[PDB]
Amino acid sequence: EIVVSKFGGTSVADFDAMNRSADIVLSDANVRLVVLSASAGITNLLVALAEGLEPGERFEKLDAIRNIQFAILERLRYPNVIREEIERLLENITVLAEAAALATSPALTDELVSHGELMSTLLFVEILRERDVQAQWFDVRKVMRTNDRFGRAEPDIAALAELAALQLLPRLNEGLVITQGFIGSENKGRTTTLGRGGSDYTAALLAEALHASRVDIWTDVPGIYTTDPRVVSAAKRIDEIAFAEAAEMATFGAKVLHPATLLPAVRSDIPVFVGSSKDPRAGGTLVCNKTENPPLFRALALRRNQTLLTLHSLNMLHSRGFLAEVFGILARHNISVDLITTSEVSVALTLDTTGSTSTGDTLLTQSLLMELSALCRVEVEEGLALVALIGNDLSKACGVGKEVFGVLEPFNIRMICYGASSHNLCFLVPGEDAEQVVQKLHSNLFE
Amino acid sequence: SEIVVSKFGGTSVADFDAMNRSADIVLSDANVRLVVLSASAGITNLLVALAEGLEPGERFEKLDAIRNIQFAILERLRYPNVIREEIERLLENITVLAEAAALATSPALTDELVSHGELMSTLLFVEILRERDVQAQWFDVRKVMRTNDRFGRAEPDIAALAELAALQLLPRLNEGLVITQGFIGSENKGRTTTLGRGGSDYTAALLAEALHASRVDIWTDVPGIYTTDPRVVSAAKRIDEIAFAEAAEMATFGAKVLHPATLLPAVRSDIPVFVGSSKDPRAGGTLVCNKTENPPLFRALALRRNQTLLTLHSLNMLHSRGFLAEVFGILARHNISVDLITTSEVSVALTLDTTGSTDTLLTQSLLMELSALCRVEVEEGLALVALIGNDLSKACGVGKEVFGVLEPFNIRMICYGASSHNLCFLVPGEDAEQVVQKLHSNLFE
Ligand SMILES: N[C@@H](CCCC[NH3+])C(=O)O
Ligand SMILES: N[C@@H](CCCC[NH3+])C(=O)O
Ligand SMILES: N[C@@H](CC(=O)O)C(=O)O
Repeated sequence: EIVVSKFGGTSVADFDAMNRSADIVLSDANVRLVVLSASAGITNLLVALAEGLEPGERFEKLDAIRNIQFAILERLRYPNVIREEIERLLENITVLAEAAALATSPALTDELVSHGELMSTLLFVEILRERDVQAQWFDVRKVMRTNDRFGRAEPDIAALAELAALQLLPRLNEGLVITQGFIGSENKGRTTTLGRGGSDYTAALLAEALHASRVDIWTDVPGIYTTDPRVVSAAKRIDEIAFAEAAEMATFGAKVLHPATLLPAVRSDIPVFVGSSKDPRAGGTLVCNKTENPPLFRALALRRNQTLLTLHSLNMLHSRGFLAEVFGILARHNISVDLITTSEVSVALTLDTTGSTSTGDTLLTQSLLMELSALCRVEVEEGLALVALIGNDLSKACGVGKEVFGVLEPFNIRMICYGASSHNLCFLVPGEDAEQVVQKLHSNLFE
Repeated sequence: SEIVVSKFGGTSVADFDAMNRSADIVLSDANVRLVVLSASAGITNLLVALAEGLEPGERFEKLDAIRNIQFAILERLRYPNVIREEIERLLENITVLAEAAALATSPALTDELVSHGELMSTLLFVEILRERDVQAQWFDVRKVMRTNDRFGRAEPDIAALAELAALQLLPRLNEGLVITQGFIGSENKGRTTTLGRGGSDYTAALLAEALHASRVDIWTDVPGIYTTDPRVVSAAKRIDEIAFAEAAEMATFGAKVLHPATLLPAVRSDIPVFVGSSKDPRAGGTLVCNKTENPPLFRALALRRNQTLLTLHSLNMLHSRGFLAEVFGILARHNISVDLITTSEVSVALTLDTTGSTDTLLTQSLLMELSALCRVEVEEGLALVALIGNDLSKACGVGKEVFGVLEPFNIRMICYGASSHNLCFLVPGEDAEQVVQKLHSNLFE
């Protein structure tokens, strides 16, 4: 009967926040394992340093990190002892940072970055202790065995499960355990990280390893609703959603956590509750491997202001590699493609704003357009809104009738994507229409 | 401006009888004064084979093959010796270039080699006509088809062509009928060069564009475009005029007929491209025009049966960059052309372009490389059904006027939004016919 709880950077951004999170932990007596990320902001400063910065900039980042740590220390009733550990860690970072300025590598990047999670974990244990709450510190690296793919270490499930039993379970029996997420260690001892989503990933991995009954992921959203309540107030809360559906949930990956991270939990049938740390009472949503009787339609997603790139060229006809090159170009220009539809001599795609760097004002630079125009007539359309129906049995080898199609009859559709998934059916409409479409589509499918 | 250009592909000049049948079509219209020809059927391939460099043994089996085709036509002539030595001469040249190839190869050498195919057929065709007391002269396109040095895919210099055409081609056309080669050209430095697949059709267009031709006739193996495949819905009517933009989006136009890219010079210069059948000129054809009058919401529906649907699933493509870049890379490397593509959040489904690929397209080798980063699922026997038309898409979207059309059917995949002229989807084979027949009935019949 072990529950694992995970908190992201904001939940542990500072003193006040950490208490707030403690409040939530203590709330449930079954949570005995807590996985934390680095205090908000920290990981980024650490990565900036790991790149190697000249002394000046190097310390602006360093001090930044310090300021964050002490803002939490100072509020403790006995900052003395703790301050020591942090001071020690902070100095270590300063040196490694000096090193980075001379020699860099993914491996060194990991050891550096990892300190972020070590500090917050240490501090969080003090906050709880300061509440006459028995809680100990634990180094996940004692259990999180990964390969040496520094930056994106692959967890060794078997090892993890074993080591977890040898060192983690015993401590959990003594009581509450507070540990880091996102980090791990390779066989040869070097520190490693698990890439974006790491902490969420960890909470699942540890959960899988300890046959936990459930895993709570505290985010900035009360869970998923049938639709954006800001659009249709009648929007009801979805209690249980299937993994397969959640993954296809647009506003889930974007506004919530990444589906890949929960895989260890789902594959081991351990419910993942997704709630909001800024409002625990509101309840949340359970992401399960399978749900009792899955509805034909489970929810409508809305992603507004999507840019439609249409690529036209008689030369793609019967040619090999035209797209191989176009997407190559797109990748090189730091862009993630979301939707894609094709005609005989033309292809239209939308930019994935979430997986594309916000470095600038517009994703489509004349640089990219020139590279593209070089092999097709580029036409652009912005202000389109993506509307998506997440559900079940929306597609079958024998096709699907109007049961699934008639739903989109009353609207002017500019693009349709259907067939890829039996859980998703999305299309594009002009922004102006976006809300009426959603409101009407919801009314007849859920209201 | 009453200059009409006519082009005939390899089949139309495959042998003697064929060439005469083509001539019959030429003389059919008194306005055709320029005739663009491909090499006789088979030849171009043997030439390419040779250009690769073959050991003496195989090198001559292809060599001899080429010869046998040329003489099959020579022997049927009344006064053969009037051109026997020219062929003989060209054939010898080929034999040595071929020996050379076996030692040193390059696109450049490959063009000079293959070009001989068109040189021969054109020379023979001219004798067929003269043997008919028909005044017709031979002309080397290369005196006017100026291109860059991109051997294998030379880019025509329109300006140059337009100029040179006036200086050397127009003058000859005035004297009477002119028979010239297609697919080949020459670069500034004099080297022979080719225009890539479709070349002959491409030439017919460029020459037409350069001579302000009133029309261009491309004789193929189909009597033109119909509302649907006649073998599916007999009520299928023949389409007189089709807009280029529409034609390009016709699945079966590119497949059977010819490639849209090739007609570009014609369309951009508003020169109607008549597409008919050489195996039956009576049946009439279709006019591919830049624009037409009262373009219909629906112009026709196409059917491409037995398509293979490849579905790629992987939670890791979500928010990742380059997932597709790699997938398509792999696909290219394995000589596969992707036709249709549709996406969901964590999966992508595409169909293989049977025409631009080529025992089985999906080898365990490719599936291995692909499985490496996603769950591959395969479905074959699907039929592509496409609606070709106009205004099928707009910035503000389209209502049920265009959608209601496919309500009555069980659809397995839909692609819409890329083009305002096309709307296609997939359905299982079994359904294919009924779908087409019913769709046809309420849209055309
Ligand atoms: N974003 C991925 C493709 C995702 C396709 C499915 N929506 C890429 O840029 O390669
Ligand atoms: N056949 C091209 C893409 C064309 C897509 C639209 N018909 C390729 O596989 O690179
Ligand atoms: N801290 C890691 C993992 C996580 O936040 O879940 C990251 O920045 O991606």
